[PDB]
Amino acid sequence: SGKPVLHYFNARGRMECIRFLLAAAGVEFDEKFIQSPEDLEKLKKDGNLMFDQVPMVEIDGMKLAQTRAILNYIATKYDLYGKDMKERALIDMYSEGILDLTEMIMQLVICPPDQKEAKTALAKDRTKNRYLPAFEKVLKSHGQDYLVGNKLTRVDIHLLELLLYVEEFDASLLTSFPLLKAFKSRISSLPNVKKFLQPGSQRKLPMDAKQIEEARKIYKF
Amino acid sequence: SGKPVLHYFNARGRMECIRFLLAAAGVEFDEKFIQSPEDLEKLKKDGNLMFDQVPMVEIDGMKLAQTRAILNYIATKYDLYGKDMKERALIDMYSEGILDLTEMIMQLVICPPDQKEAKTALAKDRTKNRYLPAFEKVLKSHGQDYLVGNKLTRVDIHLLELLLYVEEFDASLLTSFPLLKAFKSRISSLPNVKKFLQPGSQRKLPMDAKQIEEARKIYKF
Ligand SMILES: N[C@@H](CCC(=O)N[C@@H](CS(=O)(=O)O)C(=O)NCC(=O)O)C(=O)O
Ligand SMILES: N[C@@H](CCC(=O)N[C@@H](CS(=O)(=O)O)C(=O)NCC(=O)O)C(=O)O
Repeated sequence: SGKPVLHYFNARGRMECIRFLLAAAGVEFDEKFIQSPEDLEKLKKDGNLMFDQVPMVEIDGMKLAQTRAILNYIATKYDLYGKDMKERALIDMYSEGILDLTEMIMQLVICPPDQKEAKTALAKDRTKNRYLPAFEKVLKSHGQDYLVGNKLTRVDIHLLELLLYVEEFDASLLTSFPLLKAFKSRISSLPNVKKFLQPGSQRKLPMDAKQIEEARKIYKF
Repeated sequence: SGKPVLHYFNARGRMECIRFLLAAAGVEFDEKFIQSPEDLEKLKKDGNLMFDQVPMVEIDGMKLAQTRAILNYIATKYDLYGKDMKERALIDMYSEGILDLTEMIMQLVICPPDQKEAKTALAKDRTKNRYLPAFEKVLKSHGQDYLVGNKLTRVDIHLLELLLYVEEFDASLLTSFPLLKAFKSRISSLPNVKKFLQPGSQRKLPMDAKQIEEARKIYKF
């Protein structure tokens, strides 16, 4: 088989979505966590990071970097990418929106303190007035269990991850989205997913004051 | 046939890559430029923007938003997406790097003036020490005319666009990349491309002081 190797920080960051997808597909993976700048420098010095950056995943003889490129490969490989062109268009559109909101939430735990209140307010507004209504719309338009093609695809996993982050952010934001709540529960019950959600998995925890200061300098000046 | 409708600002922004790809595929398109905030508000109020944002392209009965989702659909549809999974992995990896550098360059014409010198310096360093060497590497590894699969794909177009932007930024940065220069000339000579590069096409010009202040407020508060 050959167990994929994921190179990234001991953190969610951009690698988390990939971890989720792989776990969802029931594919066991090995991780090589960069603990120090020296490690990152070693990685780069090894010439396997196309743009001297991570995520980077070794799979099928390739040293694939670029989050989306990685997700994209895994999705097709395990058949979590729908059944055709139009389905993929929807999948892509939904996924991109998910990523955007994700980053938006991340920014919150990074923005210059004196400006937090406002940013939080915007992220919440956007969350409940722009994003959630959209996914709820999709779910409502067809009444089916999956977002696209009435079959499990990567976006279902992507949507789940985001909802979990929204729940950590502020759980009251999800209470006016019944279909999304039901969806969340459904996807969370999928064996592979349930397992990933269980403790002792490679699922990373949210960034903390100590494991945050390091990554700033470690970035590699 | 049905000519695709592209909704965006009378500017490059995120829509430019899509314009390039379509032109490259020889697909004529119609554009609906948002000139004022009222126009943007009308667009949103019309309920055809999934996340109340543009790019948004009407094609094949879909109101497809999200740059990458759009590019992705067009690439597969016109066969500018390679021949398989591994090819697509390379295509994706390369494309993402191209986008990153692109944004980096954009930021330059947006960053708070007092900080420009430094940012410019970083972008130049990255351009010549991280990005160009990478593409030059690819070209060097196989000696072929195209980046991937020895056949025209979306990345070739993507690479061209970026090189043109690099040339506008600082043309001396490309002189130490012979294969890239030869590549640039080659892709620019492709009929559809040559046409797009010719005046009177839908190719947008670089943002200017007047057509920049508007887009800030127009963003839609
Ligand atoms: N577009 C890339 C972005 C990767 C990226 O930004 N990598 C950063 C770290 S992080 O932002 O993801 O945390 C990096 O390795 N930078 C190191 C360097 O530039 O020296 C992707 O999505 O894969
Ligand atoms: N991830 C989206 C980003 C789209 C986006 O940011 N759209 C902005 C304008 S721009 O940044 O591309 O210029 C927008 O329409 N914002 C309007 C609003 O949010 O009200 C994509 O790539 O399609």
